[PDB]
Amino acid sequence: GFWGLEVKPGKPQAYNPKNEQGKIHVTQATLGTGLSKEKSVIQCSIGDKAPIALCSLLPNKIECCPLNLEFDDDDEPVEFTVTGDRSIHLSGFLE
Amino acid sequence: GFWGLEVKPGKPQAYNPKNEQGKIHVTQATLGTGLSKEKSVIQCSIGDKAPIALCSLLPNKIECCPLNLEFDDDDEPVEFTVTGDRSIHLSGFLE
Amino acid sequence: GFWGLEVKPGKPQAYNPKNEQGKIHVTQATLGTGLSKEKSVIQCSIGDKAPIALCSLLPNKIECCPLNLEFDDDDEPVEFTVTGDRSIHLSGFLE
Amino acid sequence: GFWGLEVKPGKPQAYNPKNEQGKIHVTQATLGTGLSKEKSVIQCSIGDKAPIALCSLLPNKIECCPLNLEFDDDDEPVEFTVTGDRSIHLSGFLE
Amino acid sequence: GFWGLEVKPGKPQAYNPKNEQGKIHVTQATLGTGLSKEKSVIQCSIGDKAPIALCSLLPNKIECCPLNLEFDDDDEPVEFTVTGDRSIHLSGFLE
Repeated sequence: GFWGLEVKPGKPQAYNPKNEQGKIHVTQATLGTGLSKEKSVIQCSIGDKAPIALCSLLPNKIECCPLNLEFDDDDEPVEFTVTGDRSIHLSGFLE
Repeated sequence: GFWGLEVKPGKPQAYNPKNEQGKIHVTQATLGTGLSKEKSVIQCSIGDKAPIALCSLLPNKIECCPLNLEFDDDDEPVEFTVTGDRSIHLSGFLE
Repeated sequence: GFWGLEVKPGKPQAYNPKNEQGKIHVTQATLGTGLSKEKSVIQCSIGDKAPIALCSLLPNKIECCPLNLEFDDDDEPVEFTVTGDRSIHLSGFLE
Repeated sequence: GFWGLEVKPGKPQAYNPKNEQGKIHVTQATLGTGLSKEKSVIQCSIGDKAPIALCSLLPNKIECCPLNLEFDDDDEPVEFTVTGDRSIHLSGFLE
Repeated sequence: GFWGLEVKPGKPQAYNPKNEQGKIHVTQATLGTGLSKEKSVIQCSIGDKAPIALCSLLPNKIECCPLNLEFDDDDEPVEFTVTGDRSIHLSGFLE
């Protein structure tokens, strides 16, 4: 089952893994539409832990990058932060 | 079993996962023949949900990119949209 | 068990998956030795179907690229076509 | 379950796999914030063995790279060394 | 269990998979330290078969590349050849 999520830039965006039925496999991060040349980073913060940079995407150089991440119900607060002004599309599959 | 699909640009193209016997693993997106330098994106729309950018391919820079996507019979309407004028070949395997 | 195959350019080259004992996992395509700068593409044609571009390799920029392809005995005619004049080494493992 | 670790540069940093409940899958190395252009390498030393370079990251060119590494309780001393002055965020999942 | 091997350049280097307890997963090839700009290739020769190029690494452009290779006890003679003067670190995990 295909899975997708657009994580908007600016204000950091929360995400709830329990919304989906099964485990989320984040296998790709794709840069959204935009005009800024600045490097874009998506950071994942679990609970009160410090954010961990999932990947770095370079506009016009590397606009997509493979990922291998698994999100389940165990980490109750999942909070995605995106640097820059371009959205980052996370794609993958369920279970 | 090898699987392949050429998703044409321009008018967005529907796809029916039930045509194949088993689950489709989309493990690669390869840029088709063409002369345009513009960045090419393939977007996947499931049902009425907003399209999610699967990957971004740069002509003459990144003409192929690994993917890890699984398509099955559960998502009845699967609709592939390709930006640009170059076709995008999706390759992988069944089951 | 390691698996490898050099697919020569020019005249398109047939391949028989039944030669090996188990399923072939094509996990990498590496550009062979050569002097041409042109982009090299390996296309896979199964039966009478149209060729599907497996990957695109750029000399001096991207001379290798990860793949995730599975070839078994079910597809009787497997026919590899390579664009350019550089051979493409397919590497992986069996079963 | 998401896993993350920031490996600081400079003095080499020890890591204890037994802290986590399950096996650690290091599936990505992402360059941390910084201004240096020099290439950054994270080296893994197990026991008394010589360090093995896990990956090389180029600032402003390749700031993230996929990995497939599994760390468990069997290797008691695990010692991460990072070259350069930029931290390297290791991300993945447990078990 | 982490696995690592430094394959030296120059004279081609033999390797014995039976030294390790379990199957070797070669999931990454990282360029070693060096000053040469020439492209570096690691070739795998099994038995009397012709060498198959595992991957091609470009200094200062692509110093690491993901791999998916499995080496076991079945291929008795495994012989790694590295082009160039830079060593290539193979990293992965056992079993």
